[PDB]
Amino acid sequence: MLSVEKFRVGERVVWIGVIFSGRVQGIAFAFDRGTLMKRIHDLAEHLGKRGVSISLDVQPSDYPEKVFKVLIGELDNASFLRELSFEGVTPFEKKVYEWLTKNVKRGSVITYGDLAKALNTSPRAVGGAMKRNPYPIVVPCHRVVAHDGIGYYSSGIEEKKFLLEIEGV
Repeated sequence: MLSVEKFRVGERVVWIGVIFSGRVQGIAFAFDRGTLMKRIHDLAEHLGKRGVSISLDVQPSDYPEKVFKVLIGELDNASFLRELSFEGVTPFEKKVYEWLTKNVKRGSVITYGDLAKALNTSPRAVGGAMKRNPYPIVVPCHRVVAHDGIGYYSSGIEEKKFLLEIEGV
């Protein structure tokens, strides 16, 4: 199932889409509904290639609002972990996502290199996992930056900057 909702943050508008079936399967966000739908489709295609069964029929749910509460800091990232299904996520990816969520706090950042060192892995493996994160916002991959710049983000540089700004970075 899919739930889509628009939220206002001052003069900006943020659209949040949540794919779910029992527990959360995927999350996407954007500043306009058309972009949101393209990201939802890209995410469904990726999860479907990993064997996850997805239905995009639109249904009401409180998931979008819960995700918005994490975004604005009303709910901490780690408290949302129990809502995630981890369907289509490899054991390695899950390990990275959980460490990041429990240890990289709101208001702070970490470089790809430092995250890799903390998990005994390579910066390229961590980069691959961040690109594939099906749970943006809640699994805070926007807090992972380059040592000399903002770094990449699968959902847009402006989106990454917006999230960092909101968190006080």
